Amino acid sequence: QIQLQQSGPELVKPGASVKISCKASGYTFTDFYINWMKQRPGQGLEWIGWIFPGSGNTHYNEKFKGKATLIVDTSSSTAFMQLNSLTSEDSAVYFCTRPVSYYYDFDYWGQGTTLTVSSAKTTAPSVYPLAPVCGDTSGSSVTLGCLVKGYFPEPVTLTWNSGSLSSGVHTFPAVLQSDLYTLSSSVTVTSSTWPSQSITCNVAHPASSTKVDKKIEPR
Amino acid sequence: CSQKPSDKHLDAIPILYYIIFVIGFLVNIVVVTLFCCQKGPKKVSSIYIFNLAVADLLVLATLPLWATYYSYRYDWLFGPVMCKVFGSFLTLNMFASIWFITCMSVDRYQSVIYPFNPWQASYIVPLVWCMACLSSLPTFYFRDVRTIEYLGVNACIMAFPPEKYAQWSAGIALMKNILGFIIPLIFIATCYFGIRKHLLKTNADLEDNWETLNDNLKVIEKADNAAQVKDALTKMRAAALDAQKAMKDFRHGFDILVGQIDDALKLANEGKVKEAQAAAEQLKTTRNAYIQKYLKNRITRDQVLKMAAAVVLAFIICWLPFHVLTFLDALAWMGVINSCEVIAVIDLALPFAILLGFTNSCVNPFLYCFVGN
Amino acid sequence: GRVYIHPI
Amino acid sequence: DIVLTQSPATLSVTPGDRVSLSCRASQSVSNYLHWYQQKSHESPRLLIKYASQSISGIPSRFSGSGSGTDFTLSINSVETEDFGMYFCQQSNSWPLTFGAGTKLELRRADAAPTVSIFPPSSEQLTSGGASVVCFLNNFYPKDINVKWKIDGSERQNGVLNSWTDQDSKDSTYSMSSTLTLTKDEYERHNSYTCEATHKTSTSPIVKSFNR
Repeated sequence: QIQLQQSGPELVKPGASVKISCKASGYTFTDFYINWMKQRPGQGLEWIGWIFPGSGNTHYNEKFKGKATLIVDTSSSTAFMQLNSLTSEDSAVYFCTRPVSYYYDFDYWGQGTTLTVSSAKTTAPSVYPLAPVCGDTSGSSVTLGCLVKGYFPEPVTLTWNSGSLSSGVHTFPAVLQSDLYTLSSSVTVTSSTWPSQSITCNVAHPASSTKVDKKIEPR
Repeated sequence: CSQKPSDKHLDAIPILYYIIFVIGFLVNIVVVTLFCCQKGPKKVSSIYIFNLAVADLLVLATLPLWATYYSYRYDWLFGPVMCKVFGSFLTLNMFASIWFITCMSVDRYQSVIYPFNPWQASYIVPLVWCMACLSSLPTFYFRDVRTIEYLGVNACIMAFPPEKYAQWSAGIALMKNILGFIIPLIFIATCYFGIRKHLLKTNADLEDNWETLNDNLKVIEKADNAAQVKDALTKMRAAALDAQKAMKDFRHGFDILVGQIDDALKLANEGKVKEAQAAAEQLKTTRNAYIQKYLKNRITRDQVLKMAAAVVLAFIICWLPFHVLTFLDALAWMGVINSCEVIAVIDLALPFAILLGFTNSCVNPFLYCFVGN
Repeated sequence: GRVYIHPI
Repeated sequence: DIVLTQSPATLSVTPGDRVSLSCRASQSVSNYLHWYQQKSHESPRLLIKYASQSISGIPSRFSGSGSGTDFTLSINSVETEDFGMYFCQQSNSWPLTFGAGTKLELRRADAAPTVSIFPPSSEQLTSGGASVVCFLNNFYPKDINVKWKIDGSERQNGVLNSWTDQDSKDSTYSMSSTLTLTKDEYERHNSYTCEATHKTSTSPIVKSFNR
């Protein structure tokens, strides 16, 4: 099949430049128009420009021209989008995509290079148990929690009992705040089980090589 | 000969002069209160519209007076000193109403060559009115009430010395043609011939190119061979190389369009029809972005031209009839025309051809003010 | 023989 | 630039119902309009091209319509899979322009939230910090408002919250809310309250604790 592989998430700091990649495989590279998009988690896309590799000839959207180039390597069969003077406003996803065509069955997207801008450097999390303040005698359900705080960059995966806790679990997404991510997770369990059955939130932040557990103990 | 111009035929003209009066009035009272209420301030183009719309409103002032003369089968009611006045005063405004159109059209031409305060309006505005009088003294002099030979009626007529009536009544009729039509139109028409000349230079005719682009795409879109696809594109390239020659960035739109045809030519020299096809599928979005630009600019060049035309039509449509019959009336006075089927109809027509000259007074307000608001 | 009859 | 105005933004379908999605145009775009689907922020799937032209792979139940200035995407029977974003794109003239998009989400009888509250851990307290968490779990519709209180008084600053996107299993929403205070101020004030505004109760849903 035709495929577009984009270089995976860069860690970037305000004002610095970037060079997001787009390996093109399946089709002969020098023959097809290649676009570049932008997207913000909750919004619709925004077109940046096209380039034709067989020439190198380009055009861009006005908004992006000031702060976005495009460049092509023939031999390697890879496309680049060089951005600069980056700030919180370029905190978005980016796709190289062969556009829709009448005479072809399909259009062909990348898979999205996630770009975050923030001054902070690699920073281990700080896991904190969340046991019910007051141990009320709930008839059927008791909810415990875990709180992974003040870390950078993404991702971090939180489990319960090293995987065996998919029943009643809600991991809430990461949230940037003064250049650090916070994250949480619930878990409802029968009053019969806990605390007799030990329950542990298993955090892991691979950028800091970090792995942590907290058994969620009462008060 | 000397005809009985009175018939059942001129029964119309009393009431039209009223329509022209009341319609020509409201319309021209508006034009005055626009400039009268807020003024230019110091606006040269709007100062000429005034003196015109004023002169127009003085022409149109007297029409219920002349509505009698045609109602009473050429029996003038107002006695021989009143006949001299309104006769001269009519010719005065006519000649002024026309000579301000002369100015307006020369102003509008300069408005187009040098698009950028009133000063010379001090000469041009008086100088017109002044000559409109100096041109109207011959009329004041010879105008008079005479019991007319045939009708048995006391008529308001250009009474020259009987001895050479033919001579005077002709040369006078020629001086209308020259001073009221032949010269004013040299000024008015060659102005149109300046806008046409400077909205062809200040521009390019790229539709000769645009058709090629639009033609050779529908070829590519339903092509069978690589031959045709290479053909279409080699024409679409030359189209864009000229179009390129022709602030605005419009020139980059043709940098992009070359650099989309060259790439698709490159595909078509390989023998890739579907690739070349989909390559010109993108062209269309370049062309569509830039065809659309071209049409908004050419509609601004369009409304300019259509109004510079409507000015010279309104003129010719109202003041050619009167000035032809005057040239025949005049040729007959010299003795070049004899047949009295003609002279019957010249003096049965001039009534209407005249009323038209006054319709122009009713019309200039629509041409010169009402357009734009 | 005639005259100029019309308003102009 | 050619603005592309999608309407509406939200729309509560039921697996079985046909649905129409309005995508109007500030100027003429001809038939050069394309629809899209996107679920988890990932590369979007081309559903329909040139307004009504069918795509190989896409199921029949998707059909496009309109032309020039006003286009619509008639899904002839929505199923569970069909939820997510839908984006319309003009291919007419640079710059290419997208709709702000129409989010499709499942309909269901309403659900008042399950409100848990948590204090700071002993772990976080020696750290030199103190974060009060409160979970609003398994509610519908999406509409919910959160308000923290410290001894009756309201508290806005040092608060940042996260929302789940509609669940797959029950199709409920869930919300979390972290009140992050300096430990200094935390163990000056005694009471801590989590006030929640949902379309079930007229007067809100609340949890509290007192060290």
